[PDB]
Amino acid sequence: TGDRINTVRGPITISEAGFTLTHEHICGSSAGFLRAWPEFFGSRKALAEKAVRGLRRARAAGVRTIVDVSTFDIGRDVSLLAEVSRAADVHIVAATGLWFDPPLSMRLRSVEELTQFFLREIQYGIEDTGIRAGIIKVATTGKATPFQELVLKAAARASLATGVPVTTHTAASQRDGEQQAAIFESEGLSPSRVCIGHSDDTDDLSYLTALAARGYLIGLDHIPHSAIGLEDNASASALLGIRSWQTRALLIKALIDQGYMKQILVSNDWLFGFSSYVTNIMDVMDRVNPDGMAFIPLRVIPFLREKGVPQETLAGITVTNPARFLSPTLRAS
Amino acid sequence: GDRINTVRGPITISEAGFTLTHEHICGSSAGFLRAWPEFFGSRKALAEKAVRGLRRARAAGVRTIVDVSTFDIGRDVSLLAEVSRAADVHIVAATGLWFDPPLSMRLRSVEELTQFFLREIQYGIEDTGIRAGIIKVATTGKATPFQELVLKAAARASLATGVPVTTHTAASQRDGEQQAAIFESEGLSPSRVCIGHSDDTDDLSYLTALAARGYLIGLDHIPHSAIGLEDNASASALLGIRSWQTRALLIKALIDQGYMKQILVSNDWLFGFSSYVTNIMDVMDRVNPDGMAFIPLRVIPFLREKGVPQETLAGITVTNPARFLSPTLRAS
Ligand SMILES: OCCc1ccccc1
Ligand SMILES: OCCc1ccccc1
Ligand SMILES: OCCc1ccccc1
Ligand code: NA
Ligand code: NA
Repeated sequence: TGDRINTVRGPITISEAGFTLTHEHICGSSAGFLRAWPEFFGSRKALAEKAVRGLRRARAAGVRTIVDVSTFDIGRDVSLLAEVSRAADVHIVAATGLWFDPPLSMRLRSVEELTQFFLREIQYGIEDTGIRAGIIKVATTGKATPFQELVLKAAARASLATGVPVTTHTAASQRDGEQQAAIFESEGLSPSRVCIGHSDDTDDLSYLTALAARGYLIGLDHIPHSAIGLEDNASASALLGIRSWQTRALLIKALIDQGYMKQILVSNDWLFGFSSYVTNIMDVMDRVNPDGMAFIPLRVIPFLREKGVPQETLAGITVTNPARFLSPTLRAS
Repeated sequence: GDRINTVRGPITISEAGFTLTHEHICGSSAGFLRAWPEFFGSRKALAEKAVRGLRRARAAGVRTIVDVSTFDIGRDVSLLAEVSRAADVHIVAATGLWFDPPLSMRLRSVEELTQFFLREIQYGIEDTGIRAGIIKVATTGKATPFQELVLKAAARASLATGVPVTTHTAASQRDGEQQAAIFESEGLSPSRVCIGHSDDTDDLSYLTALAARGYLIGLDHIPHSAIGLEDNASASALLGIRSWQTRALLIKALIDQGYMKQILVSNDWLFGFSSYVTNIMDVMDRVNPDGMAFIPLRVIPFLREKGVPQETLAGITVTNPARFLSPTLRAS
């Protein structure tokens, strides 16, 4: 098990991670977008300042590290991550992998080539910065496309060679997690190296627990996502859902109750800029959840405690689980 | 418009000289080159390859090239500026959107896209101050809803700035007709537009009817041929099975029908190409070792041999590009 986690400011020891949000973003965009059209966000400086305010408030609430799951295709700008991390004094773990908007240069690649690209970002550094990714993000939106199966396979190969974990975006509704697990296992990846994300997007407790029993980490990262009260905004309802934050949060207690407290990872899946959706989605979202990344520690944790979840289980979920997941871990020979 | 914007700054119209109007330093994807430069060996190797090729094209008489790589073709203006300076060849950069826009672009309105194109033309690309001198758009058969928005924004940006629009077409499907209709619906003058990849079709009637309306016809795929590589499906699909002589003859055909002033010729070459199968670059380089120098070293002489006069060849390679590139607003 690795003693250090790579962050945008360099390696940190496992104990330095502390309370960690495992699925967040500084900015949800597209490759090259922030640099070619920063004005879409007011300005690069305005976006950085917003991110610094948010990260400082989240830090005030106890968050010590966030995992920015923005891949190349989410328009991840590591320089921006490094700048905000330093200004707000919050650890930020960067990601490699590919989401669902890969451009042609990526979509035409073989599993072997993609493996090399993920390894480059983890081992040598993203772009020419030397900033090394500490996680691999992948995704499916229903049955995987042929390209998506290749990405999952490359992600598994990169994880097996480096020990860095894999985290995913799923259509929880469709039970994407099972197909994802299938692919990963076909590559020999240990389930403990994988977090099946957006799992609170569904009430299927059956699905969730079956994956947990196999060793997978379950990502309940859309807790504050809700279009309740905005049933009239189609784009918003489509993205956020009509289930309440309490409904989603209750899934955490359910999994704990079923005996899988060690496999749960909680997050907000928040961001400070969002260009890969309708214009104005950021504003809508910020009105929905003004606490932003602080929602987890300020609302969710107290809610669960009020529901009977003990202190130690809450601490285990927010500190222990993320540390074990993030610690680079190679499969035993 | 007395000046054309290049990656090294503005040049007078006369300084453009012999110009290739549809080329690329590298055919890629947004952020690709910076994130995975080893795909091309290294950024340095790519730059060096580009400088060698531009120097050879320059030796053959090329003074300027128009790199029609848009944001989504992975245009890296810093690379363009570096190679332009090292080889001493003017390079005109482009704005616009090709056929691989990411979500952040695909979800935008015509109004939003218009401001993005204007940003690139008027103020500068990224934080470099390098201003685009052309707008590139594309369709591959009937336009998608998004492509119609892109074409409309391109026309709006062209009307406000005077910079021309150039396109990628599925020529055999007559895309230029729909493109022209959309452009015309926005009030853009056909003389501000080049319907590209026109040599991909043998339908002279389609080409002369567009010429007749005032559009520029881009015969920019001259050296593209898979003749001899039938066995290579990817190469075949990309380059076609028509010879370079057959395509070059369309230049003569258009001249013979009276449209010499509406012809733009190029090679549609590149030094790196990641937006297709791996190894396509090597295959292409074997097919056409002359690369960008193909037009001046083989096509011009071929046309001359076929009877095209000196003056017409000079007009097509110098005059036409100058007229097209000179920013021109619609009269009031
Ligand atoms: O507008 C400044 C508000 C702010 C102050 C300090 C840290 C986060 C928020
Ligand atoms: O030892 C049990 C402490 C703990 C509880 C919840 C999740 C991880 C660790
Ligand atoms: O008569 C003008 C000379 C000329 C020839 C071909 C194209 C542009 C100009
Ligand atoms: Na590493
Ligand atoms: Na300009």
